[PDB]
Amino acid sequence: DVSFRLSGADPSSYGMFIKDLRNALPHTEKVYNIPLLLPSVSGAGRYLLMHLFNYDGNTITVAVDVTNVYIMGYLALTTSYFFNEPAADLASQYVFRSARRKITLPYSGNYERLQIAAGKPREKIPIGLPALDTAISTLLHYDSTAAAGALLVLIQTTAEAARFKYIEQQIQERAYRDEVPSSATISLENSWSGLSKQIQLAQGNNGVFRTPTVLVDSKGNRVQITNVTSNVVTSNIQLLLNTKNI
Ligand SMILES: O=c1ccn([C@@H]2O[C@H](COP(=O)(O)OP(=O)(O)OP(=O)(O)O)[C@@H](O)[C@H]2O)c(=O)[nH]1
Ligand SMILES: *[C@@H]1O[C@H](CO)[C@@H](O)[C@H](O)[C@H]1NC(C)=O
Repeated sequence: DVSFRLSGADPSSYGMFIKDLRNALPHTEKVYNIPLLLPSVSGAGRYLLMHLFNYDGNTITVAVDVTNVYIMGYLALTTSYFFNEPAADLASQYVFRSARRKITLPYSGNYERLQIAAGKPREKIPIGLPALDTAISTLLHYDSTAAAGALLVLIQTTAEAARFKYIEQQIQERAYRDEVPSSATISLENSWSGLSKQIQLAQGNNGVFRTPTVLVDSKGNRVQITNVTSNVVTSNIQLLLNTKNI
C-alpha cells in the first residue's frame, strides 16, 4: 500500500507519495530506461491500495490497477464505490470485500464519461493539493455528480502525476493554490497510451516512432514527438502502458 496525508502536505511530501506510487507498480523490464507496466497480473495482486487522508485526518482507500494505473474504485468508511465498467466489477471481487455495502457509480472511469457526469471538462476544474483535499472530503459522502468532479481531480493528482513528471511538478506548483491544468498537462494525459505504444515500437525501429505523437507544450504550442530523444521521453514519462493493453 501507499499513503498520502494532506495535513502538513508540501511539495516534498507529495513528491515522496508520487515516488512511492510509481515504486509500488511492478515491472520486469525498462524500455528506454522507463518502467514498462506488466501485460497482466492475476488475482488480488492486480490492485494497489492508496490510503489518502484529508486535512482533518479522514481517509479513503483507492484501488488502482497496477497494469495501467486506472482507478477502479474506493472505500469510504464502510461503503465501497466502483466504476460502472467490467474492469471495476472484476476488481470488486478482490478489494474492499469487507465493506458493509457496495455502490456502483453511475458512470465508467474514463474522462469523457466523468466530464459529462461532472457537467464540465477538466479544462475548467482546478487541481492542486487543496483540490485533492476537497476531493477526498467529497468522496467520503456519496453524491454522484460531485464525485465525478472529485474523481477527475483525484485521477489527475495521483495516476497522471505518477505517469508524467511534468504533471507531479504542476501539482507541486499548486501545493497551496489550485489552478486549472495547463493544456500541456491535458495533452499528456490524452497521449499516455499513444506515447507508451510509440516508445515500445521505437525499440525495433532505431528509437524512431512509427507514428508521431502530437502534444501541446508549456507555451501552448503544438509539437510533434517523433523519436526517443525528445524530452517527453527522456525526462517526463515515468511509466509505460504495455502495448499488449493498447
Ligand atoms: O479517457 C480516460 C480518462 C481517464 N482514464 C483513466 O481512468 C482511470 C480511472 O478510471 P478507469 O480506468 O476505471 O476507467 P477506464 O478508463 O477503464 O474506462 P473505459 O474508457 O475503459 O470505459 C485513471 O487513472 C485515468 O487515467 C482513462 O483510462 N481514460
Ligand atoms: C528526433 O527528435 C528530435 C527532438 O525533438 C528532433 O530534433 C529530431 O529532428 C528528430 N530526429 C529524427 C531522426 O527523427
